[PDB]
Amino acid sequence: MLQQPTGGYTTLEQFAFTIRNDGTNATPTQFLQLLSYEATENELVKKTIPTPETHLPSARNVPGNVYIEDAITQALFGISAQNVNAHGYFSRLSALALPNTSARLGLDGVIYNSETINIPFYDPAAVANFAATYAKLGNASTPRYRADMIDIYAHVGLELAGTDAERAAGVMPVKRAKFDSWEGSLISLSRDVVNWKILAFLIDLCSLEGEALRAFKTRNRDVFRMMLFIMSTAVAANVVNRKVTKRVDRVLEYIGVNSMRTAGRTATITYDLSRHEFAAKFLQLTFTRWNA
Amino acid sequence: ALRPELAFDHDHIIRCLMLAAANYPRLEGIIVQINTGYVASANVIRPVSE
Amino acid sequence: RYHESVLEIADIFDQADFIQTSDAVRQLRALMPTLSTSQIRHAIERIAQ
Repeated sequence: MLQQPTGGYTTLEQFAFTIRNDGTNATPTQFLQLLSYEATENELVKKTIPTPETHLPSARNVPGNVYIEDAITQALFGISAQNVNAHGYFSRLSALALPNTSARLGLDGVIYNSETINIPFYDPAAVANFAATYAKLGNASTPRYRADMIDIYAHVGLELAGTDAERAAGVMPVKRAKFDSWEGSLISLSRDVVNWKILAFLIDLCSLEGEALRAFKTRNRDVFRMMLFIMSTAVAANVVNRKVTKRVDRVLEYIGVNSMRTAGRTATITYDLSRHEFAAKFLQLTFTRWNA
Repeated sequence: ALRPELAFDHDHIIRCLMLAAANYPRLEGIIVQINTGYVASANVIRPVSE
Repeated sequence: RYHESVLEIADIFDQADFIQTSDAVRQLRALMPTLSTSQIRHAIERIAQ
């Protein structure tokens, strides 16, 4: 069992989040610097996120080792992820929510019903806090619990492209993102992100409290923003290169506005409706935790 | 739902049409022949012997 | 005392959009016999053929 550092698991060099920038390793923060925005006549306004349902999916036992980290990261970032709303994984997740469960979350991101001494794992109290919220991702498909797939993206825009004054104001112009880019910059970015060990991020988001938690929110804002960016490319209505001088600028119109596009396209990973339900529910839970 | 084909090149097709309109006498009657066929296929007007 | 040489338009214009060629095509044209307009039509009719 890995002890959780007062700053959270994300402090560990084992859990560093990084992305290739035209192939060279770089922190997400030094990628987000490349991004620049052009405002338009429409205006995003972030009305409050409805509070998530208390109802966790039932903790039915399932055969095998659920690969929950890969499940979530693929549902959010992977190319054409499938079976994202299949119920078994999140049922085991809710089993992790229990006060004295036998189940364990490996640093690998797998869940093992065995105590499994050979494989290092997160502190069970922390994953209890984390599963207690993220098991709700299993509610993403059920009609009673579907998250607003549209309005939540306003928050995404604000947390990504929003200037500090707009982030205070809660209202920002809809923006058109652009950056100097390479051949498959968005796909390669989604590859670089889908490999992220996000459960460190989420477990830290749920387990930490007070000053350590707020310091986590400042220390990791760029990470959260990169996941937000990959989702934004997934939901952007339109994405196109613009040839400025010899440089090629990728241009995503528009940030913060989910087009509900589902057909695949070359430029970016694409959400089927199941991925929209999932991503929207994830954003509900994550933005709720992020704003507290 | 993307179709694996090139975009219809407006800026080029219009240019080639101008070059053709400059050099190709047939072009007028080519285009007419489409429109004429369409009139005929809309079955909008027919002669009578009366 | 001069040195004659080709100068690509790219070397003077920073506006890349209106530049489709280079020294190459001029160098090719140097190889071509001077062409009466009738010969030009013959060439075009042949490439068409």
